[PDB]
Amino acid sequence: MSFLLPKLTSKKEVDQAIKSTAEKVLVLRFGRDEDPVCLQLDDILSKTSSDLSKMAAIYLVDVDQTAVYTQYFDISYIPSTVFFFNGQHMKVDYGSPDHTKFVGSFKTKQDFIDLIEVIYRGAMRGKLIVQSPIDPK
Repeated sequence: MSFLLPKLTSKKEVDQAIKSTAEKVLVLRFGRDEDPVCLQLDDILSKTSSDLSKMAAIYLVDVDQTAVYTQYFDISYIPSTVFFFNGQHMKVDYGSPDHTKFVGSFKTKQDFIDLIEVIYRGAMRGKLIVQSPIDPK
């Protein structure tokens, strides 16, 4: 049963999601619904959101419609996904120098599910930085 990922449309809405959301990892996908690679990611985000309801809330954000945040996260490539937890911007080690955001899509649906667990636990255990259990794509 497909699920329609919510959408934040303005700076304000994104602020609210960051404050509102609690105890779960806020997943903010900055991109464009139309974009191909974004389409690939959203599918993965769609087919896993349900199974992740317990520890993650996912939203899609248009990079054109919310430039301040796009700028604030220093986003240049799309899709770019940022993770938050109870208001805290979470850092993930993946591999590259930018621990601030995951750039691109995931090889599989399991990757993302895995990454989310690492974040959830690390975050639940009071950490602010965690290591990626996977690889990009």
